[PDB]
Amino acid sequence: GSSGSSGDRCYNCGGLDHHAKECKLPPQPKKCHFCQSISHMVASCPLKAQQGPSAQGSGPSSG
Ligand SMILES: [Zn+2]
Ligand SMILES: [Zn+2]
Repeated sequence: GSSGSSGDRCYNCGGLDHHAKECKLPPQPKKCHFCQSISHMVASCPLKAQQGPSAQGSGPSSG
Protein backbone atom coordinates (compact mmCIF):
# COMPACT_ATOMS: atom_id res chain seq x y z
CA GLY A 1 0.00 0.00 0.00
CA SER A 2 1.02 3.60 0.66
CA SER A 3 3.56 3.83 3.48
CA GLY A 4 6.37 6.21 4.37
CA SER A 5 8.44 7.87 7.09
CA SER A 6 7.62 10.92 9.20
CA GLY A 7 10.88 12.40 7.96
CA ASP A 8 14.30 11.10 8.96
CA ARG A 9 16.97 13.79 8.61
CA CYS A 10 20.52 14.31 9.87
CA TYR A 11 20.13 14.25 13.65
CA ASN A 12 23.23 16.43 13.95
CA CYS A 13 22.87 19.67 12.00
CA GLY A 14 19.55 19.30 10.20
CA GLY A 15 20.46 18.47 6.63
CA LEU A 16 17.72 16.99 4.46
CA ASP A 17 19.79 16.56 1.30
CA HIS A 18 22.58 14.63 3.02
CA HIS A 19 22.30 11.92 5.68
CA ALA A 20 23.57 12.16 9.26
CA LYS A 21 26.18 9.59 8.27
CA GLU A 22 27.38 11.31 5.10
CA CYS A 23 27.41 14.64 6.95
CA LYS A 24 30.91 15.94 7.67
CA LEU A 25 30.27 18.20 10.67
CA PRO A 26 31.33 16.77 14.05
CA PRO A 27 28.83 14.54 15.91
CA GLN A 28 27.23 16.23 18.91
CA PRO A 29 28.64 15.34 22.36
CA LYS A 30 25.54 13.17 22.80
CA LYS A 31 25.78 9.48 23.66
CA CYS A 32 27.28 6.93 21.27
CA HIS A 33 24.77 6.36 18.47
CA PHE A 34 26.12 2.85 17.91
CA CYS A 35 26.15 0.90 21.18
CA GLN A 36 24.34 3.42 23.38
CA SER A 37 27.64 3.69 25.25
CA ILE A 38 27.04 6.96 27.09
CA SER A 39 30.64 6.46 28.22
CA HIS A 40 32.60 6.76 24.97
CA MET A 41 31.56 8.30 21.65
CA VAL A 42 30.96 6.96 18.14
CA ALA A 43 34.24 8.51 17.03
CA SER A 44 36.27 6.48 19.52
CA CYS A 45 33.90 3.52 19.78
CA PRO A 46 36.10 0.44 19.25
CA LEU A 47 33.27 -1.82 18.09
CA LYS A 48 32.57 0.57 15.22
CA ALA A 49 36.07 -0.07 13.88
CA GLN A 50 35.82 -3.81 14.57
CA GLN A 51 38.76 -5.76 13.14
CA GLY A 52 38.08 -8.72 10.86
CA PRO A 53 36.38 -8.35 7.46
CA SER A 54 35.54 -12.06 7.69
CA ALA A 55 31.76 -12.44 7.57
CA GLN A 56 31.48 -16.21 7.18
CA GLY A 57 29.29 -17.44 10.02
CA SER A 58 29.97 -15.82 13.38
CA GLY A 59 29.72 -18.42 16.12
CA PRO A 60 26.20 -19.65 15.27
CA SER A 61 24.57 -20.32 18.64
CA SER A 62 21.49 -19.49 20.71
CA GLY A 63 21.53 -18.00 24.20
ZN1 LIG B 1 24.20 17.10 8.94
ZN1 LIG C 1 29.79 2.75 20.88
